[PDB]
Amino acid sequence: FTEYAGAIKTITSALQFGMDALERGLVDTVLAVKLRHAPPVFILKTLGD
Amino acid sequence: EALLGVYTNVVEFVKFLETALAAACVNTEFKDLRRMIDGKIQFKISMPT
Repeated sequence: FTEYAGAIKTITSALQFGMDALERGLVDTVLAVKLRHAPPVFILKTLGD
Repeated sequence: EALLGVYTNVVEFVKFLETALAAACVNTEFKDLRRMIDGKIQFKISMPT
């Protein structure tokens, strides 16, 4: 039983690994869209006036 | 003629739990440590992606 129930703890923690590394994919790809649309200060300041 | 002398005491010092150095270490009283050969700590670090 302690071999079974220690093997279901491995396969959950390998699969909590899958989803909780895919919530990092949101935060990365949302930030990557923002950095593609972020021109710097020195270009955009004189266009702001 | 019985002679008496003057002895000055040993200057006592603040014990180890009453100094502020023990804020940096965690103190346990292991009674029989002369029987210990080794002592180990095992970490298991799971790393996300």
